[PDB]
Amino acid sequence: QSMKIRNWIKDDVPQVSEIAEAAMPFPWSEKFFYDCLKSNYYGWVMESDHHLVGFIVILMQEKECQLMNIAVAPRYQRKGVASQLLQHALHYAKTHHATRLLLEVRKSNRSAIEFYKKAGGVEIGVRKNYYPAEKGREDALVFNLNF
Ligand SMILES: CC(C)(COP(=O)(O)OP(=O)(O)OC[C@H]1O[C@@H](n2cnc3c(N)ncnc32)[C@H](O)[C@@H]1OP(=O)(O)O)[C@@H](O)C(=O)NCCC(=O)NCCS
Repeated sequence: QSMKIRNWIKDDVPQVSEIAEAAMPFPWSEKFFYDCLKSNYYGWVMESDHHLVGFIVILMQEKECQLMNIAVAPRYQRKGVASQLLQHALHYAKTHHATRLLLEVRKSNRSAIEFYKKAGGVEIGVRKNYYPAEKGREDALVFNLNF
């Protein structure tokens, strides 16, 4: 019943990448998660049942914030894990003078879309043919969350 939330560290990347492989359509490589270890990128992980079950990564840029990725292992979904991770991330962003969280997500990524909408996210635009798809390209929906 213990649950731990903390900033992520380089040792977390293999499990984070495993969560991505399990949960995210078109998942980031292990090397993509090293890529946002660098400055202005901030991450958190949740530990439940003695292992990592979800992570969230934001980018602080200009005066506002971008949600780069959020994912929860499928066996731990629909229990509030992402909700808690997002709350922790938004507390950090709000303390660092941000008020709007940007998310870009594949049009077909239903779960991330419905999650963000129930957190207060609002669609503000579409980037057509923004992601590579198995054939052709896939639109990105663009959401804003005020906080
Ligand atoms: C989106 C995601 C992180 C949600 O994680 P989670 O821990 O299950 O989310 P929560 O339990 O905190 O969600 C909260 C509310 O979101 C809504 N919702 C969440 N997932 C949903 C889904 N798959 N389908 C429909 N509604 C959903 C629910 O209304 C949920 O509230 P409830 O549990 O009271 O029913 C998870 O589906 C995931 O990892 N998806 C793939 C990740 C991804 O694609 N990342 C890249 C784009 S950011």
